[PDB]
Amino acid sequence: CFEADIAIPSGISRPDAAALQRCEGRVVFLPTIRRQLALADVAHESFVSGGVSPDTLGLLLAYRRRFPAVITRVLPTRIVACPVDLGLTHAGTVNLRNTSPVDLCNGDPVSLVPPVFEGQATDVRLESLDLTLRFPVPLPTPLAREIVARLVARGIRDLNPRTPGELPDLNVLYYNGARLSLVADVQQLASVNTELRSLVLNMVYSITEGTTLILTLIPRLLALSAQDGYVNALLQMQSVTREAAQAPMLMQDGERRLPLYEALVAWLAHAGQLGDILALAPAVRVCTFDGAAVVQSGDMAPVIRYP
Amino acid sequence: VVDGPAMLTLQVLAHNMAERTTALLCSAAPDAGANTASTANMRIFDGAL
Repeated sequence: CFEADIAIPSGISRPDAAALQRCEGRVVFLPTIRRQLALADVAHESFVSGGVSPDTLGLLLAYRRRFPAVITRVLPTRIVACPVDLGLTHAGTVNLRNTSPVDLCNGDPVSLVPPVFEGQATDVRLESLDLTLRFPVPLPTPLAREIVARLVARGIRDLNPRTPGELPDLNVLYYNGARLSLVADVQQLASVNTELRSLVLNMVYSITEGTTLILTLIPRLLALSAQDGYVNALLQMQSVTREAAQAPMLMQDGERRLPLYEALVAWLAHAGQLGDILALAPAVRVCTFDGAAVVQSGDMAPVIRYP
Repeated sequence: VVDGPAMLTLQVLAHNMAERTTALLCSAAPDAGANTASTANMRIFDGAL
């Protein structure tokens, strides 16, 4: 585990000692690797920057440059945390707590998302030690990648107004059913802006010279549309692909460079990496020993290493 | 019972007339709504004079 401890610094509200008991299996973001550390850098008051608190995109950027840690065992003197970034060498598969409305799967990669849900705030309050605690919500990673694209684009609509007030909310989610509504309260600009720029600048490099030949086959896409099932379902209705349909540009130097093969490389370099440069890295994977295929809300799932 | 000045006013035959009849054949396809890949080769002929 390469054991790391966090002590109980000063005093105890006597029911709130039991509040630390039911947080077993949650995640602490501690911005270090320590053998002992105070509880002051733990809470959300440390997540608050100079003067201002981060938004749910800034908390992504706040959870960027800190280190997650697993609650292992809860003492009245200390709390032993295992440093996820290094000390994931656990054949004992140190256990986590699922605090999420989604019943997951077996075999999901699990990445951490700030509490942004309408009813799972994960707000526990300490008044003897005046601190506020937001636990991250562990979620499956495609469902995690369906969230971060919404919240930045919702902040993309925070730059430009123009349109009438009835906008698509980006606030109805879909997992097999299960209509989810999240919170849209505040959108800090710099958390939107720096997230928007890497969405711009990576999509710059992901276009290359041999990429341009693929753009010719855009009318070839709709030729498969009215003659099969798979393509017509692949072609989305709310897509620009159905909108843009309504050429080599020769410039041929040398022609032994494999121009089409080189196109799919650098496209995958930056447009292939769009979930992980915006959000947190997944290192938690669902692995139950008993053959249980799903893990209930509130359960203690065994946790294995990087996916 | 048709008298004189009725068929006397058949004088107006010089203005409009018709020469002969002609079979019109202009076929069709299935609609937007049934036109699929197998039905794209389908034609339906319609004849009329």
